[PDB]
Amino acid sequence: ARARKGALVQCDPSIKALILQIDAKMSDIVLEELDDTHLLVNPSKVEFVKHELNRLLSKNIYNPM
Amino acid sequence: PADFVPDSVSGMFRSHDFSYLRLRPDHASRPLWISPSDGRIILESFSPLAEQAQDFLVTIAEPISRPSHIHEYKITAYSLYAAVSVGLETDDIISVLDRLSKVPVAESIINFIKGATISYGKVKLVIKHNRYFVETTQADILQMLLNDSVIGVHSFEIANESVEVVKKRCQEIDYPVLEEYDFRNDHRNPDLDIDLKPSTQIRPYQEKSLSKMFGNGRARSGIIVLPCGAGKTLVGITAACTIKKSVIVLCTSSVSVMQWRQQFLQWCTLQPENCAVFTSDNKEMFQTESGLVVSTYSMVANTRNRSHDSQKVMDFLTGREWGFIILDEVHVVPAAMFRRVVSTIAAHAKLGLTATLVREDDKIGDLNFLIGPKLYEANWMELSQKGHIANVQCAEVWCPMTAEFYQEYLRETARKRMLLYIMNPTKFQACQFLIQYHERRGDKIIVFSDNVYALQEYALKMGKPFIYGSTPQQERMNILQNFQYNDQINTIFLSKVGDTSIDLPEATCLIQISSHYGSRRQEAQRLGRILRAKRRNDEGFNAFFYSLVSKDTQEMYYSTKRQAFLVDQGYAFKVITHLHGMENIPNLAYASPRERRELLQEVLLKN
Amino acid sequence: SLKHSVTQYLEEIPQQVQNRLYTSPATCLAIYRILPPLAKFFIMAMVFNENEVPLLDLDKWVNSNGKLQFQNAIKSMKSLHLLIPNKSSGTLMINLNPTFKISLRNALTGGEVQNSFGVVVEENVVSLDLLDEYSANKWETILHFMVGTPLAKIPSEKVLNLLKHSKLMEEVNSTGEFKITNEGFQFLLQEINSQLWTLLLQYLKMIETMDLVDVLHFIFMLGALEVGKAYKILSETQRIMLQDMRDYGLVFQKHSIFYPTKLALMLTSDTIPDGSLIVETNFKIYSYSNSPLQIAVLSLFVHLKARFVNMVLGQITRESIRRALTNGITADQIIAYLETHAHPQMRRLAEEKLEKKLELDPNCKEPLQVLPPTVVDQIRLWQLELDRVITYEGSLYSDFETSQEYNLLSKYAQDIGVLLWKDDKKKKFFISKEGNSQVLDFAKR
Amino acid sequence: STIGKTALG
DNA sequence: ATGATATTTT
DNA sequence: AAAATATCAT
Ligand SMILES: Nc1ncnc2c1ncn2[C@@H]1O[C@H](COP(=O)(O)OP(=O)(O)O)[C@@H](O)[C@H]1O
Ligand code: BEF
Ligand SMILES: [Mg+2]
Repeated sequence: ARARKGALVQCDPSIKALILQIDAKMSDIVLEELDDTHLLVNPSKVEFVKHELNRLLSKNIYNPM
Repeated sequence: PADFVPDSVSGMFRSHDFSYLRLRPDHASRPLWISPSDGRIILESFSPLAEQAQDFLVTIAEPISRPSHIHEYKITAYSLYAAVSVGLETDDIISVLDRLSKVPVAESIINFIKGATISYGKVKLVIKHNRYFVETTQADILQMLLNDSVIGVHSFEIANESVEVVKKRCQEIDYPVLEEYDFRNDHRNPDLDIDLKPSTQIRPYQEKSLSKMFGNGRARSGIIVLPCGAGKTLVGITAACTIKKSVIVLCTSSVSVMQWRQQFLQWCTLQPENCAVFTSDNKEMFQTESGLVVSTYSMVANTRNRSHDSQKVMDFLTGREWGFIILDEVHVVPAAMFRRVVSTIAAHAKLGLTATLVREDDKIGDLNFLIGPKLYEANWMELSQKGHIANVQCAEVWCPMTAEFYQEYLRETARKRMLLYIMNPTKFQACQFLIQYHERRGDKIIVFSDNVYALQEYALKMGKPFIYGSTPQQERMNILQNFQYNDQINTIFLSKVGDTSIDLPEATCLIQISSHYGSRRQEAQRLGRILRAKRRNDEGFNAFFYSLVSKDTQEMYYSTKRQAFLVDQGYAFKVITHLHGMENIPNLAYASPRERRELLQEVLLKN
Repeated sequence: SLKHSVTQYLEEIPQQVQNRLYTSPATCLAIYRILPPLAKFFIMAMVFNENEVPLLDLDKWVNSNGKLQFQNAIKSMKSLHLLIPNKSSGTLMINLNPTFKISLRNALTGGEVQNSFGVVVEENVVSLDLLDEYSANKWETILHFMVGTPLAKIPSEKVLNLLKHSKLMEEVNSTGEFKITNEGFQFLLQEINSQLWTLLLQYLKMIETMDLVDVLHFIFMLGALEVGKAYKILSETQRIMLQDMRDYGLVFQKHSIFYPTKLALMLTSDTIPDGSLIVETNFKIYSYSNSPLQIAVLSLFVHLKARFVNMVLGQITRESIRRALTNGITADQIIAYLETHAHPQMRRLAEEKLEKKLELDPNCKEPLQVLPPTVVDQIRLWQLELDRVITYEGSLYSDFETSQEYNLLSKYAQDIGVLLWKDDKKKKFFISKEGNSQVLDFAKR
Repeated sequence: STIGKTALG
């Protein structure tokens, strides 16, 4: 019996790797790796990683002007 | 802009609001909108007066985007220069544009066309025995030109090497240089007797394109842009025949040089006595009084080291004065060294023929003062409807990258990054499935791959042939001929060598597992390889063009940037996230996790 | 939808309130027109007969084929309490509501109506010049504020408060601004008649203690009045609500006399095209809309580039669709707006493609598509990008002494639909924050 | 148009 | 400015 | 089979 507050993140394999890389840069982002398709992240950093993900993928999109 | 109330939502348009001008009473008839500030033109192709409007706008404007219904044109100084060149004046242009405009032409636009429509014919350049004389009938204007230190009835001989310098300078000064050659008048240069064979017939658009070059009855230099498979070879052959002078052809590749030789023979009356090919395979030169000489850019452009045997032929090329010169694949002329071909060879009329007038750098515009203005252009969609170029249903398959593969992608460096997604196991399965599915339909498939290592790896696994630089000329020709006329060999891989300037009607489908960096030229050229399929007039036929990419990788960024030219011309790309029937395939490469790991180690060992 | 949405609202009204509502003949006529066509047939027959009629006879009136329609008609009448059933002597008799019957009869024939329809003053005003312009300006102003585009004039405080309380066009104080939600865009798509009732119904719900019956009577009466022909100013609550309608543009007052507006007539019932646009495979948009509203609404999810008097041209970009989706608009709405306003040329070209496809293989039939497939697919894919990563708020439970306890907790969480993830091998499971309290309470017990 | 179908692999 | 790929020559 | 010069993209 132990409750740990956190945020559940379900995503595709590619997004999971990006989240882990972000956690490597900042160890306080992700809390646990629940599964290859599920991760536990600190609620305070949920927005940061959410915004960060949309920035990293921006490199893969060709913005016209 | 006077006595006009700004709109409430005018703030949405960043000073581009054009509501001050009032719509004409007969706006339901006029097919053109003219944007004053930007100079853009919006044309309705579904309204009356569409056909002749498109012909007129193309003459006075360079097309930007031509979708099915609304065509977006733009006016530039170079476009105006080309228009005034082909028997036109400001008075005619202004009257027609105002007549076709749904709204009155703004004063700013009127000034832009007016300025560049008067400098047409002040300065002329002619070529005598081997000396270039920049002369003019009048004597006062040239005196002003001569006073300038940059250049160094009046006629004066100018240094052959510095001809390009003055040509650009004339463009810089108000008066641009004109390139016209009255082939009928001069008979001193020996004349080649050649004519089109009785069986041959010129297609409508080919006839129109050649008519613009000879509109005034005298040949003028320029660039003719037709879609791949349109038949630019026949246009060049006809242009050479009418001039009735010595003709020299410069071509991108030796394989295409052979195509020009065969095509020239198949579609004209010329005999072998007057044909000689100055290529790497053989340096045979024609000894007749005059004839056709077909060579390649590398041989002519080379400056430092050329063999004596080639040197003698090169001296032969530079010796006699030529009447016509065809710069096939003129999209590479603006290269650093290939520009010398125009200067070294002295020809009165120079014609460029290419399908994709695209270049990453700003050197594409230089063509206007190296060869001539863009004389004519044709719509890819228009020819497709007429049945001249086979319809293609382009697609962009999305191949997700597996987790094990993806993790290694992030850590690796940029240059090593390319090999991770090009060798994506998911992409490999997609390529196998598409080839198997389209081979069932009895469709020839060409799989381009710029990366040589990936090209070989895919070919060896699939037990299929490949062509690239290491392959000798004899082997490359054998594969091409075999793949055209053998049932068993239905698919062949290729590389950057076959991207441009090769004819092969058999190919109908096409895939690209890997491609060069974002570059619209290669995408269009590869697509054109299957646009001349002989079975294009058959009812309900559609060729295919597949682009395999890896999701979340830099390939997605390049692919979107690599298909911009096709989108502008009209082609539309469809995203295929799921390939139905792939799971049921009994055998799929790298299905087991162990196979994926082994491949990952093998590809990683490369760098 | 008005034929059904208004009916649903009336049904929710209490029976006693409904009986009071039927007092005014004008409301009865409006309520008469909203009932199903078969219900109209039976009601009209019963209006002029002052006697009980058995339900069996009414069933005999209908043919065998139209039995389903009869079932719907009787259910609708019973729901609104129009038909009062009586069981006696083993017979089920049905009679019309005396209040509704008398009021409806008075409306049809010449009789006392207690001036429900109002009184004419014989002072007509040109509609094409003032009333139509006034109606358009008021509706134009309110809609502009809803779309979010800047506009100097501001809607009245009362209407502004209603929108704030209303679900559509959600406003956030923290952001300090007002934004359009999914409901707001749906309101824009809906026609003028649907939009008018959409606001009117919300106002009826908001009003508390202005009597509800008085407001409903005026609204139904407003439909009866024809454009122009001012009527003399009627309860006190009606007067204040009349002023509110004036702010909405439904009614025009010269300062004394109120002239009914064209929107009032439209409120009674139903009754190249303007606003149509062309979408190319190049993602460009050209809309032949000169109305200021059409440009503003299009700008919500389109990156405008230039404009002429005749038309406005723009282009769909990742920025435009991303902005609309972030606001709360779904990709389905975006395609729906583009398709409904398709240019005739696109429709003609699409029909030609369908005919050719049918000729090639008539065995397979596919729906007609007006917009190019690629543009639709790209918009849908862009929406999927936003939902690429999904984040949930909750708590994780692990470190269970016995596997049975973990299984029981996991099963309980799944039953109440609050379990987000579980794993028996690790004996861990993550639940939503909403169900955290329930799970904790269950664990304690 | 294939969007919602499972990704190939 | 560098790295791939291609081409020509010895 | 090894050299050397161009071309095309970062
Ligand atoms: N008038 C014509 N009639 C028949 N086939 C033609 C005609 N003109 C061109 N072709 C064919 O078009 C194909 C491609 O021509 P080519 O000149 O190689 O095209 P590109 O414009 O790509 O250089 C060849 O198979 C050629 O025979
Ligand atoms: F444009 Be072609 F294929 F030479
Ligand atoms: Mg060619």
